[PDB]
Amino acid sequence: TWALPTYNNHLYKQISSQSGASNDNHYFGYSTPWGYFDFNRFHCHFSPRDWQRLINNNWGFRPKRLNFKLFNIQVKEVTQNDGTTTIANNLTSTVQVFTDSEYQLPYVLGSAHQGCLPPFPADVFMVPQYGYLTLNNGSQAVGRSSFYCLEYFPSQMLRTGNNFTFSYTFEDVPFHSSYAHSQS
Amino acid sequence: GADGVGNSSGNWHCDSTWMGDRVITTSTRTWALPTYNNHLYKQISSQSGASNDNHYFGYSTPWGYFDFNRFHCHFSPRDWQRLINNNWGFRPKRLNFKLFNIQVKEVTQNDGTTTIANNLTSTVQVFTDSEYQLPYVLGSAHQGCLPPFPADVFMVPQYGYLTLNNGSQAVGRSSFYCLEYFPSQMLRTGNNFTFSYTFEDVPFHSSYAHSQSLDRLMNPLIDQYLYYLSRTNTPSGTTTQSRLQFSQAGASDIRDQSRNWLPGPCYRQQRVSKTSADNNNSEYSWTGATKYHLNGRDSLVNPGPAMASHKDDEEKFFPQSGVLIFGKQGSEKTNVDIEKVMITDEEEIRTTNPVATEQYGSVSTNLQRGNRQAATADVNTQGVLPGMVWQDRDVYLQGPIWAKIPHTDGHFHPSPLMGGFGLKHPPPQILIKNTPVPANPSTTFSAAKFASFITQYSTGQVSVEIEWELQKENSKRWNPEIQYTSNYNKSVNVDFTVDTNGVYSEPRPIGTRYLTRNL
Amino acid sequence: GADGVGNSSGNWHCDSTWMGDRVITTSTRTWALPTYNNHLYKQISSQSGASNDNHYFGYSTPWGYFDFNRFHCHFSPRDWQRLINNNWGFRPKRLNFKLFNIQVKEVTQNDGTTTIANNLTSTVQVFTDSEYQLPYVLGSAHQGCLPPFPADVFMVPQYGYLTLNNGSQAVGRSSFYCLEYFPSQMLRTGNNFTFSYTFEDVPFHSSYAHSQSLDRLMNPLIDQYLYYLSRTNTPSGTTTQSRLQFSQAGASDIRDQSRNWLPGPCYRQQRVSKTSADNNNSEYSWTGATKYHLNGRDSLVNPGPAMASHKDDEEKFFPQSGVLIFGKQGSEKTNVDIEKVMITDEEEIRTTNPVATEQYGSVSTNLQRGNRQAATADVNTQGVLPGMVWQDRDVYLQGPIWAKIPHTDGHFHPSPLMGGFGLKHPPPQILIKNTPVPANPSTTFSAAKFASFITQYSTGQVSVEIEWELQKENSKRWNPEIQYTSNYNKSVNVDFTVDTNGVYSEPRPIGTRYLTRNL
Amino acid sequence: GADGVGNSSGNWHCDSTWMGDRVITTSTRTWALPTYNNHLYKQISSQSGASNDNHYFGYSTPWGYFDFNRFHCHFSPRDWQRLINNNWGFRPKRLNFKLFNIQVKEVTQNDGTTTIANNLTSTVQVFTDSEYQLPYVLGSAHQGCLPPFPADVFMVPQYGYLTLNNGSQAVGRSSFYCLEYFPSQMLRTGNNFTFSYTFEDVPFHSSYAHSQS
Repeated sequence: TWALPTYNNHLYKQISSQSGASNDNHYFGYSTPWGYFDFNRFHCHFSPRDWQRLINNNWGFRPKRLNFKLFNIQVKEVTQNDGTTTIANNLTSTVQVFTDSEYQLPYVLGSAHQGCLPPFPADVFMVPQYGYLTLNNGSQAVGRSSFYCLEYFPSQMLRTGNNFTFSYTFEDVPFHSSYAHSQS
Repeated sequence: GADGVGNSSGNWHCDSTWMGDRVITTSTRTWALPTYNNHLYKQISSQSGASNDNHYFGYSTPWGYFDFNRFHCHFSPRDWQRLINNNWGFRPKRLNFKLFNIQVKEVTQNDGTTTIANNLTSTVQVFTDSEYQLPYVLGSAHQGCLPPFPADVFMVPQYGYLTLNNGSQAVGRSSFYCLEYFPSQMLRTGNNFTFSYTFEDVPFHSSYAHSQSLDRLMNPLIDQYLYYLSRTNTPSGTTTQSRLQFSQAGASDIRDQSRNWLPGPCYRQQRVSKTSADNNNSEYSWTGATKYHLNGRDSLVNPGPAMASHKDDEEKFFPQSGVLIFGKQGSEKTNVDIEKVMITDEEEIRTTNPVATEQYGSVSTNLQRGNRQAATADVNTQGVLPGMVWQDRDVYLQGPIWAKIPHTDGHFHPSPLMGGFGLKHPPPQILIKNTPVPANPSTTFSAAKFASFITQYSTGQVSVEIEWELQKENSKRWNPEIQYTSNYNKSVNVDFTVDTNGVYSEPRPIGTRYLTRNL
Repeated sequence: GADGVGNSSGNWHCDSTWMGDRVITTSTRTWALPTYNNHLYKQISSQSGASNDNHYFGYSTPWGYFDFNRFHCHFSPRDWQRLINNNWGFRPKRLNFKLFNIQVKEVTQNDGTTTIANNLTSTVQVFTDSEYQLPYVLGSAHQGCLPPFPADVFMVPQYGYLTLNNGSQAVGRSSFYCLEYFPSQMLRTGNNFTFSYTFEDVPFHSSYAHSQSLDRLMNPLIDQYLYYLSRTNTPSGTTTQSRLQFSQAGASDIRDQSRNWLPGPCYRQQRVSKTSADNNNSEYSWTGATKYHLNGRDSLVNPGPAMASHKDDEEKFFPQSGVLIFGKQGSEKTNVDIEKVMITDEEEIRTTNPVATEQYGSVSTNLQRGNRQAATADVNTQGVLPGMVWQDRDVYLQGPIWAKIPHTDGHFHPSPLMGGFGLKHPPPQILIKNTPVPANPSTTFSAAKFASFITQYSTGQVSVEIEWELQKENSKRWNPEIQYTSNYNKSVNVDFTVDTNGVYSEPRPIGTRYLTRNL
Repeated sequence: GADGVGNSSGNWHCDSTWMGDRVITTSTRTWALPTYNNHLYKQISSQSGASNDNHYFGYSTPWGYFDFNRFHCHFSPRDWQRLINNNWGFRPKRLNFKLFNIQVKEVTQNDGTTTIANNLTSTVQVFTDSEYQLPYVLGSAHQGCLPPFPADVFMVPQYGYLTLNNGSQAVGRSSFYCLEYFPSQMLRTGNNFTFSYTFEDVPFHSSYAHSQS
């Protein structure tokens, strides 16, 4: 179960390294209002016991295909007037989702950031904010540096009572080796 | 489920129909489900210093559960009387379960007022394990039943369990179950839930009482052809000498006759009286109890084995724990007077099961000789022996219908000791919870567990229908039976009825054993 | 059999294959069979003066027999681990048996040298009773198994039996069986023998341990609706008076709650400690034993009924006979120190079976009154009562697989008391002998029994294949299980392996109970 | 196998044939197999004080093994010359293996003389793992090859292996293999053994030298 805030007040911003910094620490890039889902860690998929018919009983494993689904979407509006905050359904509001699948965007996943689906099924988590980096010189951009507007892709707009799905097939990959050697 | 917010997801069904052989009952109640434990699991255990008997370790969950396991849910006081007066036994066959008309409410407690409003898009999720993978709590006779009276509304009780401990500490073998880890079914307003279930074959419960005691099976008119040893010595001159005489047992000898059978087993109880003057002055409650000893701690046997409560013409005495006890209307939890409790009576089983407050019999302790004299001793505990018959404990009106037989390499006569029907695959536990709805997260990203949720609860109607199988009676008894009757004298309040303030109450326990059978 | 002296009658098969549900094992060993008793029967009996308990009467025969009945024959230490870690139970289904590559040798002991040579025309004869007409010796856990390690060679043990006696003398009912009086099959070099067998249906052995103790079955969060008697008296003024109060049992009362079940039966044992300082100084071995008395003589119950060995946090104590005990490598027959033996542990059954060194519980001995005070006594022996559940004893790695149920009018829960599978028609005894070859008779005729035979012995290979049925596990336990692990630290010798001199050894007993189940 | 004590279980084949594109070789040798370690397994390890480089831990077995892995077994000095002079490369494709004419002898060492005689009913058992479940010793260039010269007779070398150690001591992960625990085939006089094998695709060995640096 997830909760998605609005980030950056619905707008893009360029970000970069802060003033004086080591030449190693300079960066240049952008942050976006969009969020993203990350299931890439194992503990999302396997429970501690399910992990044990795997590692004790087997010499290797690999993924094959996966599914993804969203559902039971509901949007809430909030009123902060005075010292109290009232929250109420907005029934006609939308939430829009897409999957690039042509690998046209900078690919952030795989850098081992936070924002995973929790290891324990009863926890609730925010969706992390999306952003990226591009070629720089110091804290300044270079002519080759690229800027991507996520609004510029086809997406799917969802209200309460609309769901989203897609499925995916892993390319052939070698088994991971869960054995240890008995000979040096 | 089906259709809309405005369309209703089910009708109210509460009825009973009597077909002759197989009979059907139905009921519907209204429930309300809170959020428990702020949407999170917690381990619980015994509190600090406690007796070695009282230590425990376990978990409590946000999930609730439904319990229909008591009879009074299913049967009304009158429907209970086309059963117990008219029949020699009954058993369950199959049941249905349904939920419908679900609606979820959110509450705002600001200031001194609390506003409550519909949350139309919120969900409630339900599942039934049915593979018996969870710890099975039902059958321990807890509170939280569907009410006996159809117009009452009840909360759903919270779910939790216990596991192996050492003192207040866990052991490596101890298990932890996350209920989120099962497939369930998420329901909104205008969605309904159903499943159906079939009882495994089980013997009829015996609603008869015996018309013959096991000690008298035989014709008084005719003597036996067997001999028993009657006189051990005879007078010779001034003083007796040893001479063995034998006799055949007649109607004057009925004490001495040969028999093919023996009474059931006993595990003995302490006796107390309802008259306060006969009872000793001291605290013998825990010290004078009958107990069993398992893994270094002691537990009372509260029902214990099935045994008659009292002998003939003593109605004043009952076993210390040996009987079931029900509270009257509005009785409190602790330290309450005898006038508040209702004590059940186990009597009609006098004819087979021995009395709980006395020994099974006497047995010879030594070998006699010329200069030694025969010696015997009382046997206060007897296990089962070949050629031993008995009866089980009565179900009454309100009490356990069934229990789950533990999964083990061996067991003997699984009928459970509170009463009712032992089942290897009983009706599965139904579990229900409110789906958490988070509230207003911060603008910047943070990885932390949410402590803040919308405060909400849900309610709806539940329904249960069970099919029962009946066993009729062919009796050649000439004279009339004993029937369950309401007293016809005038009174301020009618039994099994609301009072002037509208609280339904049950005056007395009602068992199933009236009609008589020959042994 | 088939073919020639030069052709081989069978291949070596030792393997294990794992199919999922059903699983199959195979092994092959090499044996040598001496001639016993100089080709003749002899009666044997107890020797002169002996205790009345030690008298026996019977016969010894020239015949040998094969025993595969121990697990370690069939399963290797690693194959044992795709079983006990991964499964909730297993049982046998069907087996095969084969003999082949038989060769007979004659020996000449003249002077100080012994020459050995083939005798090609000699025979060896084999049969399997399969009608259960002989006394059934197997299942008494004798020596003479197929070795645990496939490269070892073993003798075949001699066959014999016992019969009713009075003292050291026979009784008219005593029976004498001549094994020559059965049809058998005579085999020479290049002849083979086979038969196959099918196990009768038997319950799976339980390789799970329980995650719930029988004393805790229920929800800690919710109170019961039943009442128990809590306080027996109340202070009135300066001194107490008799007043009966009642209570409902909660999580603080867990000692006092009502239950549907009781623990298994016990027959009590004496307790000793592995630390030599705690034990009394005297000889209590035979005097302090638990025994049964049959026909005027006394026998120890060595395994006894199945009961837990110790309570929580006492690992130092074990029942006197109540456990199985295995010797380490090369241990001797008599008067050997504790460091040489391996003592098994029965613990995981704490949750149902009571501890073997303590009483079952307490029971009320008397009727109270005003001037009498309640009295109780310990019950050290309990038979089976209705509503009683328990577990059986574990098989471990090396020990009895099966036993033959005696043929009798009645029996209760036939699972045998050492462990394993009770069978009414177990695998039949295989019997084998060397055919006598006479030597050089006199020229003139004489009627006398031959005292002179060629001295010879035989050898070959035997094979066994059993099919097993497995029961997989569906567990929703979130956290990890307990598994059987070898220690990863460095050591001089690897467990379950040859040493530098080539003697295979087994470090410790290994039971089947690791994976956990809910009660 | 087949037939009798008097019948022979196989002919002597040692030859080489040259077909052009592919080519085929054959050889036959005579062997003798002792009993090793008195029919029993033993663990072996490094001896007392030794350099940290020289420590080892392992096992020795009664079993023997055949090694044809050297070229000179297969090719004669002249057959080696229609290969290296005439060709730019060669690779193996498939092979056969056979045992036959097995006979077992028992010996009596009493006094100062030793008599040797046939034991006709004794067996010898053989297997090929082919699932690669055992430690694979071959390829370490040990002794015990089939001789280069066809008229020589050779013993079969003893089999053994090594496993993880710490110093001269074993580690919990160290493995122990019992060769009795495999299916094998028991052979007497007048029984024979065969199997055939197919090489996976492999590049030709380069027998050329370059004419340009």
